[PDB]
Amino acid sequence: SDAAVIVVGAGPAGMMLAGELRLAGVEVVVLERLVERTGESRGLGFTARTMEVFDQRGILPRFGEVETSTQGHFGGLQFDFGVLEGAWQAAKTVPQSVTETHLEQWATGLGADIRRGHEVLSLTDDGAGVTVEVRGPEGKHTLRAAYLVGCDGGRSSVRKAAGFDFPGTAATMEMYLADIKGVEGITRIIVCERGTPPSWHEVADAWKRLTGDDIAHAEPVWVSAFGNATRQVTEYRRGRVILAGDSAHIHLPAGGQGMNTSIQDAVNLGWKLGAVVNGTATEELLDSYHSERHAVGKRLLMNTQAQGLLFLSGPEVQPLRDVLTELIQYGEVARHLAGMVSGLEITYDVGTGSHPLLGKRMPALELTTATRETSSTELLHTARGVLLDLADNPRLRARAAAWSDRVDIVTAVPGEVSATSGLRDTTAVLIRPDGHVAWAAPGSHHDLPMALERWFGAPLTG
Amino acid sequence: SDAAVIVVGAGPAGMMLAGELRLAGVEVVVLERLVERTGESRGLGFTARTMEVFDQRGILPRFGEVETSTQGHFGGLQFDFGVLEGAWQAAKTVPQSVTETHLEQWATGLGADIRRGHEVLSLTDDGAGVTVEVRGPEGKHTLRAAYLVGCDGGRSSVRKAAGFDFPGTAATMEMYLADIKGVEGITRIIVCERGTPPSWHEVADAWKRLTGDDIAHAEPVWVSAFGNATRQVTEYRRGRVILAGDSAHIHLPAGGQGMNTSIQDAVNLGWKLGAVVNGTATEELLDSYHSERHAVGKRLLMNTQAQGLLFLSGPEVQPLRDVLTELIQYGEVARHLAGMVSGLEITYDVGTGSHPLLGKRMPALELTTATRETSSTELLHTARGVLLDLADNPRLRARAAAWSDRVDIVTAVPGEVSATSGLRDTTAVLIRPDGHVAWAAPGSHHDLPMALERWFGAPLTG
Ligand SMILES: Cc1cc2nc3c(=O)[nH]c(=O)nc-3n(C[C@H](O)[C@H](O)[C@H](O)COP(=O)(O)OP(=O)(O)OC[C@H]3O[C@@H](n4cnc5c(N)ncnc54)[C@H](O)[C@@H]3O)c2cc1C
Ligand SMILES: Cc1cc2nc3c(=O)[nH]c(=O)nc-3n(C[C@H](O)[C@H](O)[C@H](O)COP(=O)(O)OP(=O)(O)OC[C@H]3O[C@@H](n4cnc5c(N)ncnc54)[C@H](O)[C@@H]3O)c2cc1C
Ligand SMILES: [Cl-]
Ligand SMILES: [Cl-]
Ligand SMILES: [Cl-]
Ligand SMILES: [Cl-]
Repeated sequence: SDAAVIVVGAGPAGMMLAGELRLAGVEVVVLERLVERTGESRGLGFTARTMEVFDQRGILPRFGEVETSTQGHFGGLQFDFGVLEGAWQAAKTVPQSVTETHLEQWATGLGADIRRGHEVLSLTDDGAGVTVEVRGPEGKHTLRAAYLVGCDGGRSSVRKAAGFDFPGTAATMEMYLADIKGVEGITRIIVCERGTPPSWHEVADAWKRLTGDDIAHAEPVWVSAFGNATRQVTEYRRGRVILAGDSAHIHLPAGGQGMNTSIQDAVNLGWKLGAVVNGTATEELLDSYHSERHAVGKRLLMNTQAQGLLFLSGPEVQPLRDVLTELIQYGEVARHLAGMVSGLEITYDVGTGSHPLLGKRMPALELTTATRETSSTELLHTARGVLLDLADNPRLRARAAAWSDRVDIVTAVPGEVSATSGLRDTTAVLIRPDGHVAWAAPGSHHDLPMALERWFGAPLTG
Repeated sequence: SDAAVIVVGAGPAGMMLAGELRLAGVEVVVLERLVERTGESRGLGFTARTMEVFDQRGILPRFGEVETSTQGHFGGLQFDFGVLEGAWQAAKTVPQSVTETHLEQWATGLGADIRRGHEVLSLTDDGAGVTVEVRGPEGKHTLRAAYLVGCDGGRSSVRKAAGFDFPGTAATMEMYLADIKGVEGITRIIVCERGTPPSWHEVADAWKRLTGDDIAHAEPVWVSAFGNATRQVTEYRRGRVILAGDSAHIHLPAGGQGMNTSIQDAVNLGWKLGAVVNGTATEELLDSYHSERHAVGKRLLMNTQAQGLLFLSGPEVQPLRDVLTELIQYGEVARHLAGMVSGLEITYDVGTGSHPLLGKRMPALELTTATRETSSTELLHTARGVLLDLADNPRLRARAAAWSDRVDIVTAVPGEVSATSGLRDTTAVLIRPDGHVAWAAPGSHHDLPMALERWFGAPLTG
């Protein structure tokens, strides 16, 4: 009947979060209404940043060999992401349900208590905790935790119940998709017909009219409908209730962004909520999940709507495609768009300074220490802070030592770095558990103890 | 009853063309149905390239002091054109009718025979000439010329009569504009209301609903309606019949492009048609007006429709504005868009080579010769070819001399040039009468006699 945190939903947000919470030592119970995984695999593949956030927790061997691609697009306009370092890491084909499967197995292995066939019906936040009414296999009962995170999808029960505001615009049309056998081991169709208002046969009629080709004879594996409703909560947290994934942001599924943003909500949240449970941090840390991820979510609605207009509008939008195509020929444009599609652009407010990596993801950096060959990616496996002492400076090691219960201080000779990476001439980096750079030397206005304090809390009492 | 060329229309296309034809020594008769200039001034200002094509004919003193601005925009998104060299030359406020007035006076001074209150009713092209039925002050009569150029506006009588194909898309909505006194020497309004189907009072109703402010009490100077019909002729010439201006391309009036493109159609055409009349060139030269200017016209429909979508669509297009705004922060994007709005981007196919100016406009270049201080702009005043011998190379002077009846060969020490201008390390430039670079050394694949031949025709018989 207890846990430190209750997570509602075992989609990719919920499973990632459960795992992250376990890495922070948190007792976590996940509540999922479905008895089994649906096996749909509506999304295909994942972004280079998602691949990186899997990698930094050692999750990748679970997938085996993964096909990658630099061939991306923005609203249908094709171009090469190769122009942006690290964009090569995008997984091309993995179905959503395989990804979910691995994250479930990962999080379960770490000790997450996942209760399937348990539906959350209602909830009460009373300042000291959250209590949920749940229907399980045994019928109605209650559970209680310090915190409750709604990872329960587009039509979130938690969002509805805790009184979150969810402004934005209602659905305007309807698309269709189908898993089908016959003509071209089943191939997918993408049915986006002109002017469909908000049986599988109608899905055929929508294909014969759009392309001229007849397919009313195909075996229907999966058939589904979806909108272009675009909404985001004004608050990611109301007291002891938190949201991550679709529960916080819905949009047209354009340019492969939803699962990726939701998994990455969970990666921002886990370590922060864990610090809070463990008592090493205050709710100030917790607020940075709202500000950081509301900002990201806002950008996701922009991204997907902008692509949707380019994809779904008639020939009237062609002059815009044409202009944008011309712009895409410029390196800076290509990279900007690749930055946005990949998620590699993501930059949190961590204070000012000239260091080009502040607030951005720490890119993969090879490291030789005194006792081992390792990498920044490797050192992130346990979801602790990582301070890289790149120029054998022992003063640095002593300034940070009061946070060494929470931050690994690593002295290493760094590998070769690219001009564009941001790592040239860098003598030190403080990396947050989610991989984001809190501070670097030289070129941070804020000092190292401020950064350590801001993300990890009070120093140890000597 | 005769002339070498008959021009139909004394809008800015017709007046510029008349002038250009006079500079080539051509007997030109302009036929204009209106008795006086309407005085509307629907367009305000003109582009930096228009300013340059006026400048290169010494037309500018007619305007006196002209206010210029680097503050431009693309579909409402404001930014600084200063990033592109020469974009500063955009005239900010001059009304269309002042500009027309000066071009009329300029062309009349050069000997253009302009017949006002003469309307073209019909025409016949019979392989050796064109004959028009015209109603004048004396009633119906006929005129004949070697060529006929329709510069007769959006609803072109010439285009209709000579059987030009005019594909594209019909008008979709309707806007309004008004010259008005009262609140804020009369100020203009811009009325673009949501969902108006294809009296001045309705123009007031369209202002009170759009802004919330009431103005049903204002004195109506000028009041007009216009569409977003977007069409372009597939042929700029059918035999001995030619089109320039709106007669060839109609579009939404977005981002100040129409008059500018039409004046510039006339600048491309005049010298070519003149060479043809004078017998120094063949109809091959004349075809390059079609190819060069159809291409430009096609780009104009793209430009204006793309801006219109950004201007006139609801909030649904805001994510696109936002993305585009972000892109505009990049120099290359800013310049590209400035290139397109200013017209400075315009580049004709003149053959290949590495020289960065091939086919582009020759930028203003100061020149010291043996007998005078001058400029490339100055040398273009008489609409002849100009070959700049920038490194005292007498072999060059002799290779071109067989075209010196048609091409001024000028030996000069060039002034300081910018890195981005395209003139660094350039030893020679062949400039066409419209200001476009046909050939330059080093870095042209084609040789100088080929270029001379292609634009000026047969060499002189020694
Ligand atoms: C056609 C289509 C294509 C897509 N393609 C892509 C793509 O290419 N790339 C991409 O990144 N994203 C894509 N998405 C979005 C993606 O599918 C993600 O699942 C979604 O964006 C985020 O998942 P989530 O974990 O937050 O929520 P969900 O995946 O919706 O999971 C929420 C879970 O909560 C459970 N639940 C709900 N209510 C309760 C309750 N009261 N009690 C207990 N449990 C509950 C549900 O059963 C569900 O399993 C696509 C979506 C669609 C429709
Ligand atoms: C509201 C508005 C704002 C605009 N703003 C701008 C702007 O900011 N910048 C810009 O560059 N452009 C702008 N334009 C376009 C611009 O007004 C130009 O005049 C047009 O783009 C090109 O002019 P033209 O000489 O080809 O034809 P026109 O100006 O239409 O002149 C054609 C002439 O032919 C005459 N004619 C027609 N039929 C016959 C016949 N049978 N016989 C004899 N004569 C005939 C007509 O009387 C007319 O004078 C705007 C247009 C509108 C409506
Ligand atoms: Cl998506
Ligand atoms: Cl090792
Ligand atoms: Cl225009
Ligand atoms: Cl002089």
